[PDB]
Amino acid sequence: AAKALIVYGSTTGCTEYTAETIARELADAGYEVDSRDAASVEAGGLFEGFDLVLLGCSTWGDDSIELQDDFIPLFDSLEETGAQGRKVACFGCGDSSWEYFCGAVDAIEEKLKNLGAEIVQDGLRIDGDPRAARDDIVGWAHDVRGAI
Ligand SMILES: Cc1cc2nc3c(=O)[nH]c(=O)nc-3n(C[C@H](O)[C@H](O)[C@H](O)COP(=O)(O)O)c2cc1C
Repeated sequence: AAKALIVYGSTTGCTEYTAETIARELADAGYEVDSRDAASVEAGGLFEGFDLVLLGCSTWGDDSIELQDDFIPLFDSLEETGAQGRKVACFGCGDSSWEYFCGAVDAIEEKLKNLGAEIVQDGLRIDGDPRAARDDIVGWAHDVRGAI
């Protein structure tokens, strides 16, 4: 009955597997889940019709914090997605060898807050292998549902 959208930007598959794991948790709890690669979406009205939106994005950049490339157009047009009043939470893969660990998650959360979204949980930051972190991912999904 409640509808969740998960949109992920992933280049090596880490954030995509994380998104799949979240989608299964939410669907087992009774949500209808639509999980979309950011490469396939357009920003205008993207969040319309959804009760919960989860945004996943890995972090990149040779010497600066950059978002995963398929997520950049969505971030640049986040003001047109329908985020005002929307229950959101963010997740992403990264590598703690880097100073700005999952820094894309911070950038997306900051812009969502300016846009009036309701961030329902602190962002999930996956370091290294996501299958190794599966219990952390499922637990975070449970906590997001519990904060609605
Ligand atoms: C050039 C480069 C820069 C990166 N910069 C960061 C970074 O600043 N912070 C971070 O947490 N991870 C950084 N990473 C690591 C990745 O985000 C990590 O490999 C991640 O697992 C990719 O997730 P994805 O498969 O979902 O795209 C960097 C990786 C590369 C190759």
